[PDB]
Amino acid sequence: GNVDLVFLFDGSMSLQPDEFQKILDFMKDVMKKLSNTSYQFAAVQFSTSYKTEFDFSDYVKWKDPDALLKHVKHMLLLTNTFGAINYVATEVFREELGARPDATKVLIIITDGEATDSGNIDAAKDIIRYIIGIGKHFQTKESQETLHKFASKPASEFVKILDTFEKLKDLFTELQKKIYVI
Ligand SMILES: CC[C@H](C)C(=O)O[C@H]1C[C@@H](C)C=C2C=C[C@H](C)[C@H](CC[C@@H]3C[C@H](CC(=O)NC)N(Cc4ccc(O)c(OC)c4)C(=O)O3)[C@H]21
Ligand SMILES: [Mg+2]
Repeated sequence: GNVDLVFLFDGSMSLQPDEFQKILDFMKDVMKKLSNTSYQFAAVQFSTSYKTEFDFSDYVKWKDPDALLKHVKHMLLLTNTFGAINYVATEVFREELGARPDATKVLIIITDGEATDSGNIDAAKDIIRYIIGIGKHFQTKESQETLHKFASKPASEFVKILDTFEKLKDLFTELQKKIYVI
């Protein structure tokens, strides 16, 4: 059917400029690959605060991933992931901003650290949640486990741990092998 996908991307101060850019490039690559399909996209940057960089109605109107992410500015603050998930669930998946009432709701969280806030994400229960944890902060098994609370079940399928930012390329390769005409 229809899929309404939101990229929720980390803009924290731990990210070097080239690392932030690789996150952007990954999102653009996925959008370009899936252009003119059944998929619709929205992108939200999160750090201490949250900002919708473009919503579903923007994507439908302009279509161009490069133009849609052209004026993103790296926030450079903390990682309030609990707050960001709640933000998306109540402020982005809304019919007024172009969300389709009959689409499947998907959230892709891209982060390089553990959350600096706390709370619950009960508001996002109906949303399918993928988490991609990248880098040094996720070496220990204990740090990886913290991400499980954000992801859909089972974690083994919805949590992806990449050791370097270069590995987003490999993830994109993997995704492309699962594309089919149905
Ligand atoms: C597909 C492998 C790829 C590496 C991956 O995980 O892609 C994820 C994360 C990230 C890399 C980017 C992505 C971009 C677009 C779609 C939403 C990817 C996930 C696709 C899956 C597809 C899939 C539904 C389906 O098979 N459609 C025909 N589901 C539900 C689901 C999830 C896990 C399952 O084991 C499952 O069993 C049938 C069904 C989903 O929730 O989304 C997503
Ligand atoms: Mg960080």
